[PDB]
Amino acid sequence: QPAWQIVLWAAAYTVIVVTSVVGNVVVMWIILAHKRMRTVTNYFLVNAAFAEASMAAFNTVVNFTYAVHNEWYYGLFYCKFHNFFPIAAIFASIYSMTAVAFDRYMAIIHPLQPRLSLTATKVVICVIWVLALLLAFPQGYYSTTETMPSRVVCKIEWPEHPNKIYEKVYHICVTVLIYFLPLLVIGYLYTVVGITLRASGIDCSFWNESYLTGSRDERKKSLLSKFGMDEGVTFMFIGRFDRGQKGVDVLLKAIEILSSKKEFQEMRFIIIGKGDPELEGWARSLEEKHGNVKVITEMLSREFVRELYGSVDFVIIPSYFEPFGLVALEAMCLGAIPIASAVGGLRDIITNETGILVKAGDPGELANAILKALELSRSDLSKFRENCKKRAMSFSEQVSAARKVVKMMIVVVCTFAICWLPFHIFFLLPYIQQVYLAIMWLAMSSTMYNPIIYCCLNDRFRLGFKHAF
Ligand SMILES: COc1ccccc1CN[C@H]1CCCN[C@H]1c1ccccc1
Repeated sequence: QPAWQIVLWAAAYTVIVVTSVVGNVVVMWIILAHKRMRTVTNYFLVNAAFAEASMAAFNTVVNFTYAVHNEWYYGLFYCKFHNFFPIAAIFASIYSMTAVAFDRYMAIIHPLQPRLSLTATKVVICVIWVLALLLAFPQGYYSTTETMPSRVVCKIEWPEHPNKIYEKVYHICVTVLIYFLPLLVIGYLYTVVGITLRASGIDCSFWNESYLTGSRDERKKSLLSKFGMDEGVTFMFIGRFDRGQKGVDVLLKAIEILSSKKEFQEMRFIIIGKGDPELEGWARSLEEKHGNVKVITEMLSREFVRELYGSVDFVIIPSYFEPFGLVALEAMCLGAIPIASAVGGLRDIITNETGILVKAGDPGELANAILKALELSRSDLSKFRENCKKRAMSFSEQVSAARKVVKMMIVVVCTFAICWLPFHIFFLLPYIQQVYLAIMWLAMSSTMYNPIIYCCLNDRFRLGFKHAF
């Protein structure tokens, strides 16, 4: 009632309206007016910016004036729209955000499967609006004006079941539809995406040949000399010794296959890891049987492992199961040429020009690939390693870009959950008007935040905001 409190709240609500409409209109201009930005995700973001700007301009003002002044001035039609639009707007924006999380989950988890096209995005947006308006419809249908003694009032006359069941059913249905369900769906999608991205995911500032000394030839000769071997084509395995997973058993079977051939004299093997005692005794058994095989079961520093990746000719990764194949990125960044099973992330990282791929679990195919690598070592291998280094670096810039965007969207959804929790708890409480003023300001402030999040956490949006201003 104090006029300053009223001027305070008038200034705050006007700040919400101007920041939300300016920022969201700027976002729609940024995505639509610039050709490169017309992606599927950005179309859904335009829908959310359209809904948030619309609800700000058409509802924040009247919610403030009618809340403080306790008098309806805008007629029956706008009483219905005032109680109707905000549900549909929240539905359109939050389910546009669900479309964004779903699109990233598709692009990351099943890249080969087709995402829907731009015009298909427009159809999905129209379906989003249909479901939004039809969910919001019952409330706008039951709003009405009561002309009365001192004032006109805008009230929702829910059907007169004495237990107030129909009203409570509608409110729980809306809250589930536009808060809990979308937050759970988006939470599963971005949790899957975030775990697989963080685990993907190599420190390129460390796994880098620049910290190695000398030519690769000098390093290979010094390394083999330290193991008691003389120069040869050098293969390395590093990983846990186990059965049915990291494939050291397939490599040992392949080593026994090569051991009877004359080409085996020209090969060197360095098997590194710890695990099954039988695989350890088998690898050690191969180590005493052949002078070109060396086994290291003790733990090594990562600086020494980087020394190995930069000295050996090839790294063998015969995994049965390899979700991420980070060891291949470590070898390729250091110029070792991978010979790996076509499983999991290894199939995604390695290409025809950047490694040698084989069927998982087939030792003869692996030995044949090792013989092919020996024949390839005859010719210069520098461009092959260059293609491997370029591939490992470019794959990491990808994963970094995806982690940056997905972190931004997580901030968007988090802002949504924070802004809407007090509101939904307030209206579902019945089943303190200063508290209503605060909760209403916080709930309707969410419309101004998305343009700020895009400007701060996304370089493309930052360039577009500096272009407009
Ligand atoms: C900003 O305003 C809104 C924002 C989101 C949803 C709904 C509204 C308006 N609806 C409120 C207002 C009074 C009538 N019902 C209420 C209600 C409360 C909770 C679920 C569903 C409805």
